[PDB]
Amino acid sequence: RYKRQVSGDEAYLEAAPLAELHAPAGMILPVTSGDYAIPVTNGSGAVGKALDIRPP
Amino acid sequence: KMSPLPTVENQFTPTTAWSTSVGSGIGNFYSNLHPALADNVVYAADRAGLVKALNADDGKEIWSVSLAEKDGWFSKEPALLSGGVTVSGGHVYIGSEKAQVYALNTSDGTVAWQTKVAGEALSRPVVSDGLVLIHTSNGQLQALNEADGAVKWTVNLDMPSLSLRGESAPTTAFGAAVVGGDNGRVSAVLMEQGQMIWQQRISQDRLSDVDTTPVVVNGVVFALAYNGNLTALDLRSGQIMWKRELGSVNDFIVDGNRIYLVDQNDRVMALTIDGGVTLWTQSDLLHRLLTSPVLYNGNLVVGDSEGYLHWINVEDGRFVAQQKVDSSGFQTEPVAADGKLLIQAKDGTVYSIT
Amino acid sequence: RPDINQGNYLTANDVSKIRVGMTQQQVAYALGTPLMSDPFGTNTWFYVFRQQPGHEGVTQQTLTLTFNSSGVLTNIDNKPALS
Amino acid sequence: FVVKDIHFEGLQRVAVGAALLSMPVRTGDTVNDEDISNTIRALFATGNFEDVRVLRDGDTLLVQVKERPTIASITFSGNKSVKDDMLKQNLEASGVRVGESLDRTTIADIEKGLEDFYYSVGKYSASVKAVVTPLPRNRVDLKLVFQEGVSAEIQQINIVGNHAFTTDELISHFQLRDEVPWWNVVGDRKYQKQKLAGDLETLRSYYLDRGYARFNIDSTQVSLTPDKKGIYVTVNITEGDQYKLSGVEVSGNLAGHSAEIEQLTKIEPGELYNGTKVTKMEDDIKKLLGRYGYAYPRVQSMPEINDADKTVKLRVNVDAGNRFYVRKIRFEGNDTSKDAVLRREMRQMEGAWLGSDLVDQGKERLNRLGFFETVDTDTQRVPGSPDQVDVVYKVKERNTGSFNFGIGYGTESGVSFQAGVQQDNWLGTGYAVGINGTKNDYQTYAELSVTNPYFTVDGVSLGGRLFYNDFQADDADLSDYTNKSYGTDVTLGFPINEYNSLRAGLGYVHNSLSNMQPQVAMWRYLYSMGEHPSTSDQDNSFKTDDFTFNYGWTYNKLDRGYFPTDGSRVNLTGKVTIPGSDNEYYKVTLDTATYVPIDDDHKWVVLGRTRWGYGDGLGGKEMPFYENFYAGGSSTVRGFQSNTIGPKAVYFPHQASNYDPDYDYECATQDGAKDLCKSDDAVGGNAMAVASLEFITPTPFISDKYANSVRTSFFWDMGTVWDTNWDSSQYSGYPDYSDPSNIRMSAGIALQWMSPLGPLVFSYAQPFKKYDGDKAEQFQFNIGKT
Amino acid sequence: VPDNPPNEIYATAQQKLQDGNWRQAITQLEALDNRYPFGPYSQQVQLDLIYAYYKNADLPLAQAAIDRFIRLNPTHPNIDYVMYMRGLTNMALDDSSDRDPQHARAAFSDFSKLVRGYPNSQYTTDATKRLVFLKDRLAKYEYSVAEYYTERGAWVAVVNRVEGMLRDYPDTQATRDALPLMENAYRQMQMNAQAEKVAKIIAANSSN
Repeated sequence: RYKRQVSGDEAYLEAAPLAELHAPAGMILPVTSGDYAIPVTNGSGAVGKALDIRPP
Repeated sequence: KMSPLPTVENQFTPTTAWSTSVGSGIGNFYSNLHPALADNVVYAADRAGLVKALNADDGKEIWSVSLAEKDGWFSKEPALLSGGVTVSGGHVYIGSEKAQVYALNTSDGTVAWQTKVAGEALSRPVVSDGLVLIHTSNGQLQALNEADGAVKWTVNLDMPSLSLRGESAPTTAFGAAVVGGDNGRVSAVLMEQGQMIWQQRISQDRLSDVDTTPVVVNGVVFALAYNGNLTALDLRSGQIMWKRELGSVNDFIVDGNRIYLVDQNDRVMALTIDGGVTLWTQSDLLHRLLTSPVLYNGNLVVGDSEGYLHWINVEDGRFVAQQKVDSSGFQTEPVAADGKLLIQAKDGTVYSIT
Repeated sequence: RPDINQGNYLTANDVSKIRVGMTQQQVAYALGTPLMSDPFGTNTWFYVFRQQPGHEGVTQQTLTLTFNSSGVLTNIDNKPALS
Repeated sequence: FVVKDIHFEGLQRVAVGAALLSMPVRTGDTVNDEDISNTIRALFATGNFEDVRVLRDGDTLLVQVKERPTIASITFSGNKSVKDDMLKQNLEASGVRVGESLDRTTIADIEKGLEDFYYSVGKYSASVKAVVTPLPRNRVDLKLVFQEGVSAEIQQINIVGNHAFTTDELISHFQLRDEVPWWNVVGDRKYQKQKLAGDLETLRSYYLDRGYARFNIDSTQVSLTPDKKGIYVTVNITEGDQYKLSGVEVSGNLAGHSAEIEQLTKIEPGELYNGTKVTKMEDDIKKLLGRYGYAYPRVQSMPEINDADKTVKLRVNVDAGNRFYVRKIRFEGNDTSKDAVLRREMRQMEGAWLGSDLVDQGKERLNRLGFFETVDTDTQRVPGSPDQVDVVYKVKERNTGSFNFGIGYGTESGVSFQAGVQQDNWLGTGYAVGINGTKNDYQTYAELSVTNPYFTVDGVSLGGRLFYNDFQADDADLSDYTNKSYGTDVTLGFPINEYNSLRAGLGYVHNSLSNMQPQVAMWRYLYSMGEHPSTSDQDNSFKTDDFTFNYGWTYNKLDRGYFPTDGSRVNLTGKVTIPGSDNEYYKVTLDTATYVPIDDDHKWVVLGRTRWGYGDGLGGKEMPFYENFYAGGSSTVRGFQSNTIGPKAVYFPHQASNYDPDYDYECATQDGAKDLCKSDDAVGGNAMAVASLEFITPTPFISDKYANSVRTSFFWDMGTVWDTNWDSSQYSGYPDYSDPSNIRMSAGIALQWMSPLGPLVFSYAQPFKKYDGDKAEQFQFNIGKT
Repeated sequence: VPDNPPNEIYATAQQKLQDGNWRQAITQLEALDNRYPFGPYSQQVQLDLIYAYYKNADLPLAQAAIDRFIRLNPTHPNIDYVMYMRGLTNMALDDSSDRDPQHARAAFSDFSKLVRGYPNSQYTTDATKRLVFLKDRLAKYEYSVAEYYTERGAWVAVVNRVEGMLRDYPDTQATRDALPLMENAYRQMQMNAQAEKVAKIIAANSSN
């Protein structure tokens, strides 16, 4: 409840980037699944408070 | 809410010939137990197990006997008499919530016979064809031998999950018992061994219909159901002839070519027997929890929750008399035969009415 | 604490019904689905039967089944305990 | 039919795009009537429309429609017994809420629904009528008109066909009720199918346990007065006569463990049939087959009746199922309580074979926490797998923050207030934090506590306590002194047996003794501490700081926490000073309770209570007097005034603080006191022994219909207290308070039951053996927590 | 709310939204949307209602506004906004890691749909970042369960989950942290031959 009033406010975050895991020789990493996979959407828009979330 | 107490200028003025008291009576328990008149003597009782015979003019006590079994001076268990009272053939028939039916001698109040039945003998025992018909809280229609009270035969009507506090005492005609059912159905059965003739349904969350006492004239059975229709069934087939969307669980009288019944919500009315056409209607005693109506000296008499007796004119539905007779209240049915108008307040107090 | 139970139940008899040269479906039919395989390169049915009642320690047999390129039993490795 | 264009009519809220998206038929398609019917009932299936018509214009395909009316208001009228917002809360869940629309076919269903709710809470005369008022722009305001009416009550519970037992004594064990005394808390007289359902089973087991194997419930009628205010329950039965257990016969796909099951089903022939032992077998077998991996072993048992011998042969059909494996144990609904806090109460393991019961144990152990309103299990087969499954627990989280206020009354401490602020799931971590207080005649206690039930993964708890206790000895019917104390405790409590549990902790305490009326025994201890104050001036003050190692063993094997009739409880608590403390002592307390039933019905019970206390100084000092033991009172040795048993004070002649006549003093020089004074008020001792032999019996005059809610007890109590540092040699003229042979005794009656006010317990006792100075208090009572 | 004409009420609600006082804006808009549900610019109001709900932290009311808006208007120009807000609304409920991750998943869904459908949107770049967060978050949720079961004694349960993580969230920091628990889990069941490989997967890659 009270915690949501902080999120509904404006608080932002910058967390662990995504680094692909290497595969040793004589084996392989498991399969992609692809469910949670984020495409590389190009360009820069404002983010975290810089972005105007007012309704157009 | 509850409708108030109608204010009515009453000429005539009724009275009380006498009033005798039985021990505590039915209490606040919904019960059928009511007085019984036969040969200038009055048989009444209470839930506790006490039966009394009374002179029908003095209200004086011929005999009195308790049917509650006691183990010593200290222990006494209520007999819970709930169905009755009925007198015919010099016997007094009463049904127990302990699933026992007692037959008492009219002479000394002695138990002629006692019999275990299929369950709570709530219904008014009806005597005919040399048998006593019991309608038990399990939808069991049993017939005890009038002589020794042996279970000659048993019919089983199906019972809904939810039921109103039964039951339906049957009417016997041409060797067949016509009974209403908690199912919502009128069932006719042969008196000999309980052969199933026909079974007609007149029913229409929890919307259901318990029946209770049908009446037959000239090959037409008449039956009434909870929030279900009133119906004139053909006595031979049990085929519905004419309907009427209105219900009740207290008895109704058939007289002349009219009908009067006490509605779900305690409306007194007058219907035509041929088509159920409404004549007069009295909504002034709404939700006062009226008792079964009776026909007394051309007037309709009904008791109510606050112990008021209401006398209404059968021609236009106008009241003709009003009366306070007991504080305990009136719930069970009046008995109006032999010119004697008996009734029983919940506290077991019987009342002769002139 | 409560008894720790882990892996596949192995009836020691169900281990008899399996012999080299079976497809994965027969072993699967006769031993049920393996709780774990090898997710790294090879493919191997791991049937661990581990059970541990409190203050009695672990009893564990490891039934390791190695299938070839074509999903057919080539090696049947049974360790009925540990030390 | 070539469709070159699609055209709309009647669209208002629903834009063109949504409709156009919804349709199978599209522009440029060749259409038959089939494709139009599909389109129509496709448009109808979007929940947006009331009536729809898809017709053919010259070339165009015209979709005509009228949208559902948009709810703008939901008003409530006549709902006395339900909050508008809560009633709204149910409604938004079911489907109807502002902003959305009204299916004009469902108003009846709304009505019946709410009406159904009201039926399911007692008011069978309840009538909910929905009035729907139109507004412009296809808007609507729906007003729900409530006529609640009176709630019904059970005018009678009745049983027919019972000859071996009285009806009332059977109803005595029921949940549903027909009588509810003003002074008893026997239960309400409201009706719910679940209670009845339970009552049927209780009624069943009652007979099945006593050998009535052919016992049957023929039917159960629920009658209801026409006025809708009265309810009648009739349960019809058939009691077949009794039966001896002949033997057990096992048959089924036993999975080959028939060698073991014979051991589970061994029986002594000629043992009266018993329906619980049967169930025990049924679950024992089911447990065994569960131990061997099978998730859902089935065991059914039917009695083969042999009328000749009147001995039943128990026919058991076993049906061991398949094995399954839990791929996942999931948790949803825990929006504040961390996953690890739910997952610890599991008895089913992830990545292991399935135990149907172990999945239910986790459900119950999730219920016991009181962290969640409702908690339900769902066992889902993994897609494309013949034996793999995900067990999913769905929880509805409950606010666990609590304001609590209690009040009790007892002859031992008069009125007693408890009051506190509590949080048992602090921030959804399983931590319990509380600020709590207690207040009676002779003391005030206030504490702050934080505790972790799982400092170890296996259930070892971590205790933390900060406290303040103000104690006034005079009010406790003792010799006078004042002890204001503060300090802190940390304690580990580890489980070991489900019947046994152990605890051990470190605690620091600070006592500031003051206002002590000089007496011998007390002062004897002061000299041990190196302290020597005035014996004629109670203007004194002593302060200590002590560190202690505390230990405890609790054992609980009572059949029932309430009105126990078998089993035994045993509590051991001990204190010891760890070097550095100003004091140097140890203390040991042992409580024993033991119930022995002596009839099958467990209504004649023999109790045996004991209380043993011993403490002592170590370094040649003495145990402090404020750690002494006492006896006599409501809860130790009845018949006597609280704490009266034991050594008495021997006061020194002293000048009272503010002396005045009218008030009574003890050995006041200003009343002509020049020498030591014998007294009546107790001081306590360092050695205490109490024991009691109660005899529980049935209450003899209350009707059996509720005569089991009240427990009678006939007791014989014994007690003794003494002082091992007492010098009989120096004080010849005074009694020997080192002698333990002085046994105090009493005999009396006690009644116990549950009132609207709370837990009651009375006791009327006569002390037939009392030693000089002992004070009697024959009539004792207790209301609530004290 | 007064019965004044909507043109002024909108101006009123347009001078309460800027103020930052949301409960004030909500009622004035709600009046307009309840009373006038399909004007020429009545969706322009619904958007503001959604925007007000989100900031007033009445999220269940925001969701039910969004979903209605989408159901009735999926081809409107500004669905990217209305979906981005759906993402935010769930991120708000997520509140972050040890707890029920369904909300984070739903957020993941909403933002994924956003970036798929409208990659040149104004809100895409931030949505990506939020997706990067929610990914590692959802991984960490698995890491926690792995950790508990590692403390518990179940190792099968661990490697199954670490494996699951390697399948679903291989490129997250949580997953890199999880491999040692798998290696251990193998070493505890004496599947050293299998642990040995996990060890290589660790050694042949960064802790970052």
